[PDB]
Amino acid sequence: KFPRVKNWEVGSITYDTLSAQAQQDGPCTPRRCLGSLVFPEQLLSQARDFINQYYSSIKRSGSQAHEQRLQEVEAEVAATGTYQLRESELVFGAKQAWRNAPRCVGRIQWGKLQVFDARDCRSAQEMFTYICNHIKYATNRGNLRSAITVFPQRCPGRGDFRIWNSQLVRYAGYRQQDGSVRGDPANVEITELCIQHGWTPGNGRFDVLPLLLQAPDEPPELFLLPPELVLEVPLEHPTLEWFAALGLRWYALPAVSNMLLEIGGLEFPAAPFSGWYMSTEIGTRNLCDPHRYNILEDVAVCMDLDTRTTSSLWKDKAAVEINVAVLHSYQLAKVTIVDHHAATASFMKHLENEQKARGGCPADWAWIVPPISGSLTPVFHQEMVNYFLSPAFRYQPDPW
Amino acid sequence: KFPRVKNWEVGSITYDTLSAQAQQDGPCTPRRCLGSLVFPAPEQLLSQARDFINQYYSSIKRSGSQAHEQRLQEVEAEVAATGTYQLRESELVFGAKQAWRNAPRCVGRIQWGKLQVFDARDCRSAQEMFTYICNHIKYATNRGNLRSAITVFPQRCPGRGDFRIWNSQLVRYAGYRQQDGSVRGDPANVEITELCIQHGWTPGNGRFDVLPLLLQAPDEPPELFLLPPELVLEVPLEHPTLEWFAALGLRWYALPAVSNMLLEIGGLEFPAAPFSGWYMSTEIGTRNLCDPHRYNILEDVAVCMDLDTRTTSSLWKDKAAVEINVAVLHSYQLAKVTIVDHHAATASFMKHLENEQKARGGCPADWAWIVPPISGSLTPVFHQEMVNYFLSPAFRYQPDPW
Ligand code: HEM
Ligand code: HEM
Ligand SMILES: CNCCc1cc(F)c(F)c(-c2cc(C)cc(N)n2)c1
Ligand SMILES: CNCCc1cc(F)c(F)c(-c2cc(C)cc(N)n2)c1
Ligand SMILES: C[C@H](O)[C@H](O)[C@H]1CNc2nc(N)[nH]c(=O)c2N1
Ligand SMILES: C[C@H](O)[C@H](O)[C@H]1CNc2nc(N)[nH]c(=O)c2N1
Ligand SMILES: [Cl-]
Ligand SMILES: [Cl-]
Ligand SMILES: [Gd+3]
Ligand SMILES: [Gd+3]
Ligand SMILES: [Zn+2]
Repeated sequence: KFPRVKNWEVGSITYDTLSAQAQQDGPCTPRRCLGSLVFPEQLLSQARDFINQYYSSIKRSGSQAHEQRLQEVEAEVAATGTYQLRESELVFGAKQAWRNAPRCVGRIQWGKLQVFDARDCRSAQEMFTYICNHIKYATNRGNLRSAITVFPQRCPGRGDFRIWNSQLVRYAGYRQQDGSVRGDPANVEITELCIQHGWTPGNGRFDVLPLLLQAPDEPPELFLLPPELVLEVPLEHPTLEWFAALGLRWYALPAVSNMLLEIGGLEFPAAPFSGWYMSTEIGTRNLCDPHRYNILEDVAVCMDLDTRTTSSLWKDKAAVEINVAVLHSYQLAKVTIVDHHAATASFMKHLENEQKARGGCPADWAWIVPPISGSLTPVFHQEMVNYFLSPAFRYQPDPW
Repeated sequence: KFPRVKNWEVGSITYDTLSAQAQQDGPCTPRRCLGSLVFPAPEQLLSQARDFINQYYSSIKRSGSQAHEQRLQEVEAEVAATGTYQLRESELVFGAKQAWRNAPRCVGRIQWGKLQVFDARDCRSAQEMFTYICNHIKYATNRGNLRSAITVFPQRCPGRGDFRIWNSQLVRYAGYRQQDGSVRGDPANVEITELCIQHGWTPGNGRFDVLPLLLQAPDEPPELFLLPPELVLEVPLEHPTLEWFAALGLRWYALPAVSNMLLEIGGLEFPAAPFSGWYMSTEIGTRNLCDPHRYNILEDVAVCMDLDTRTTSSLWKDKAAVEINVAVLHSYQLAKVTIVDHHAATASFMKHLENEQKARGGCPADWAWIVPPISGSLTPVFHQEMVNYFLSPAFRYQPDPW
C-alpha cells in the first residue's frame, strides 16, 4: 500500500508513507497512466484538517491553543459561512502549498518565503501597488528573494480578485499578417487581451506586457509596470562574441500569477508567487521550444554547425551554448539563477529531508527532470510518487 | 469519454480510445501516480486466446470468415482437451509484432511491422538454444546492416520447466567487482558476471569482456556458452575531432538484444524470446557511458576536453555528454553499423503515433522512457502528452530464474 521508491543510481529504497494522506484524486487509474498530461459546510472538514496540520507542525497538537483555534473556526463558519486565517496560518499555508507542489524542483527553499498579506486589498489600484511592492522586494536588485502576495480569498456573492496575466512579467507576442508571431508565442492571447483593453502595443520581440488586474465584479484594469521595476538581463555568451548581437533578453523574476492558492478549504484566486529562474527554463524552454522563441537554428547558423544532418547533434550543441549564455549573462548581471545540475542536486537533498520530515514527497518526474541532459542529473534516476496534498497551488480557469 | 491528449508544440489534440482496451492494470491509482517507477484457470486463458485470435483475424481483414470461426473453435477445443494450445506460425509472427507494437517504453516502434520472427518452438536443449541464438545474432547483425529479429523458444507448459536465457541481453560486458567496491567493466552486469563465474566461466580482467551466455533448458541447470568473437560485432569509439577520445579504449557492441523478457501472446507465455533491433545512440553515449553507475566516463572526458569541471554552471557535463554521443554516432557510422540518433528516432516515433492514432485510435507510450535522456525538449516527443497502458500481445518483465 505504501509505494516502494527506488533510486537507480545508488540503489537506495524508501517507502512513501505520505501519499496515503493525498486529498484530491489525480488523473491516473490502474488501467492507464496520465502522468504526462499537463492539465488533468464541507469547508469545516478541510479547515479542521488544516488547523490540525498546523498545530501538529508547531508541536502543539491537543493543546488549549489548538482546541481554542478549532472552536474559533467552527464559530466563524457557523456565523459567516467561511473563516479567516490568522497571519501565522496564512504563512504556514503558503509555505506548505509550495512544499506540496509536485512540479517544483526548487522546493529545497520552501521554508524561506516572504508572505505579503494583501487580504485587506480592495480595488485594482491597490492590487497594483501590492504587486509592485512584491516585484521590488523579490527582485532586490538581482539578489532575488522568494515571495508570495496573497490577495483576498474568494467568498460567496462576490467576484474574485484575479491577475489575468499568467506571470507578472511576460513578453508580448504579436500575431503577424501571415500567421507567424513576433515576440513570445505563448503570450498571444494575453497580448491581444491587453490591446483590446486599451494597451498601445509595441512592435518588438521583448516588449514587457502591462498587467490586467481584476478587482471583484469589475472589468480588468490595465497597469503599466514601471520599466525600472522590471529587471531584465541582456543575453551574451562568454566566448561567442556574436551572441550578444542577437539581442536576446530575459527577465529576472519568474512570478506566476494565475494559480489558485488553497489553504484549509479557503481559496485565493490571486496569490502571485515568485522565486528565481532555473536556467533551463530560459535557455532551453523559453528560447529553444519550437512554439516559443524558437531560436535554436538561428544560433546553430551562427555557430557554423552542420545543420544538414541530425546526427551532428547540432541542436544539442546550440542549446547547450544558449544555456551557457543564460547562466553567464545572469551571473554577469548579478541576477540570481541556478543551473539545472545544482537545482536537481538540491532537490535530491530536499527529497531526503522530506522523507525524514514527512515520510515522502509528492514529485512529478516529467517536470522535475530538466529538459536538457535529463540523465546527467540525479533526479532522472530517482523514482518518484505524484499525489496531491493540501495546502496547494492549483490550476484554475482563465477569468474569461 | 477517453483520455484527451495534447501535443504542446503544434496544439493538436487527440483522444486515446485504444486505452479503453487496456486489459492488465498498471501501478497508478487516482490517489497517486507511479508512472516513473521502473518495475511496478482455463477460462481466462480462453478469453485471452479468443481476444488474440480475433486480433489476428482483424489484422488480415478476415473477421467472421470460416477460417476465423474454425480457429476460435479449434483453440477452445484444444484448451478443453489439453489445457493449452499452440499458435499457428502466422499467429506467432503477428503476435511478436503486436507485442513490439504494444511496448510502451520502445521509441523505435515505427519499425514494428518489419520483424524477422525465428520460430524456435521445437528447441529441445540448451545446446540448440545456443544454435538458435547464434543464428539470430548472425542474421540480425548482418555485418552491420542490422535487422530487427526475435527468436521464439518453446512456450511455458505445465509439467516442464521453462526455457530461460539468464543474461539480460545476448551481448553484455563483464562487471568485475573489485574488493574496494569499485567495478571494472560494466557495473550493470556484476550479478550475471558472478553467476557466470559461479557456473565455471574463467573471467577476464578488462572493461569490455563479452560475457558468456547462461542458457537454461527445462528442468536443467543453466549451461555456459561462449559466443564466438567473430559473432559479436563491436564498434571502437573515436571522436571525429577529439583525437585523444580513441585512446580511452572505449567500445560498444552492434546488437541490442534483450533476452530476459517474457513474450505473452493469447495467454501463452514464452519466457525465452530474445529480440533485437539497433541502437539509439543515447542508450550508449548517454546512459551506458555517462551514467554514474555505468561506465561513468563523463568527468574524464570533460577534463580531457579541458572543460572547467569545478563549477556546474559552465555546463561541462552537458558539453562532454554531447561529444560522447557524437563519438558514438560517428563511430557507428564509420564502422557501418546501423544506429539512429535521438532526433531521428523521436521524429519517427511521432510519425508512429500519428499512424497508430489512425490505425487503432491511440498508442500506449511511457513518456519517461520515450523522451531521450539528453536534449529532451529538443525532441518532439517531449511536447507530446502520452497515455501509458498495457495491451496484449506484450513483452513483460519476469523474475530472474535464479
Ligand atoms: C526559489 C527558487 C525556485 C526555483 C529555482 C523554482 C523552480 C521551478 C521550476 C523549474 C518549475 C517548473 C516551471 C516550468 O517548467 O515552467 C517550478 C514550478 C513551480 N514552482 Fe517553483 N521554483 C522556485 C520557487 C518557487 C516558489 C517561491 C513557489 C511558491 C511559493 C514555487 C511554486 C511552484 C509551483 C506551484 C510550480 C508548479 C506550477 C505548475 O504546476 O504549473 N516555486 N519551479
Ligand atoms: C528497430 C530498432 C529499435 C530501436 C531504435 C529501439 C529503441 C528502443 C529504446 C531506445 C528503448 C529504451 C531502452 C533503454 O532505455 O534501456 C527500447 C525499449 C524496448 N524495445 Fe525497442 N527499439 C528497436 C527495436 C525493437 C524491437 C525489434 C523490439 C521487439 C521485437 C523492441 C522492443 C522493445 C521493448 C519491449 C522495450 C522495453 C523494454 C522494457 O520495458 O524494459 N524494440 N527500444
Ligand atoms: C503552468 N503553471 C506555471 C508553471 C511555471 C511557469 C513559468 F514560466 C515559471 F517561470 C514558473 C516558475 C515559478 C517560480 C516561482 C520559479 C521558477 N523558476 N519558475 C512556473
Ligand atoms: C528488460 N528491459 C530491457 C530494456 C532495454 C535495455 C537495453 F540495454 C536495450 F538496449 C534495449 C533495447 C532493445 C532493442 C530491441 C533496441 C534498442 N535500441 N534497445 C532495451
Ligand atoms: C507533454 C509534457 O508533459 C510536457 O511537454 C511537459 C513535460 N515536462 C515539463 N517539465 C517542466 N518542468 N515544465 C514543462 O512545461 C513540462 N512540459
Ligand atoms: C527512475 C526513472 O524511471 C529511471 O531512471 C528511468 C527513466 N527513463 C528511462 N528511459 C529509458 N529509455 N530507459 C531507462 O532506463 C529509463 N530509466
Ligand atoms: Cl518562464
Ligand atoms: Cl544498452
Ligand atoms: Gd561566418
Ligand atoms: Gd582536435
Ligand atoms: Zn500515473
